[PDB]
Amino acid sequence: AKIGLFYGTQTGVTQTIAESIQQEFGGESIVDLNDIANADASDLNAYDYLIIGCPTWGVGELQSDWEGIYDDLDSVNFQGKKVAYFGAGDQVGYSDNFQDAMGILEEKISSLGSQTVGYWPIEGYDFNESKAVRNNQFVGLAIDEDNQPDLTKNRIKTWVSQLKSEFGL
Ligand SMILES: Cc1cc2nc3c(=O)[nH]c(=O)nc-3n(C[C@H](O)[C@H](O)[C@H](O)COP(=O)(O)O)c2cc1C
Repeated sequence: AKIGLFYGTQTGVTQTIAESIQQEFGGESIVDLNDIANADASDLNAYDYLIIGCPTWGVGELQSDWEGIYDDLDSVNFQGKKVAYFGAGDQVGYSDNFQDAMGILEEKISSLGSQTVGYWPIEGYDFNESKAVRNNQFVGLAIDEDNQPDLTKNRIKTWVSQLKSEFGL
């Protein structure tokens, strides 16, 4: 596929979201699903369009598989690549660290020469702080199954539609 989606998950939510995103894009012929846990950093080189999925754990911390591969990221060719992000978080229980993981990954990967695409509005959420917010918008799709599970489907639908234009589909 032209789009490589790499996700990490602890309790499975981010994987379900990744599968739904793949489905919304048109399936396996359009998006390849890859669990970062089973990947080498070089695996990301095979795609020119990437989607990075990661839930926030601990207190504003990276999901462990992403945490473990983080230091290998700078060896990857992200030069000029369009990268989109999504994450699972809990805005009620972690209002000061909502979606921090996605923010941490985007800060790192964008500093490696990539172009972030897929910005998302913060208005549909209620939180205090997030490392995933740059000038009043999320750097990617924020999903919250803990507090807003009923909004997930339409958010993915809307975001993928937005991404298609931003990627070139
Ligand atoms: C112990 C614990 C810590 C968490 N820490 C955060 C956090 O700092 N920020 C946040 O947005 N969500 C936080 N969450 C919420 C998770 O990101 C959320 O439950 C998500 O659905 C987990 O996704 P996963 O199943 O892909 O691992 C935490 C949840 C638990 C149970």
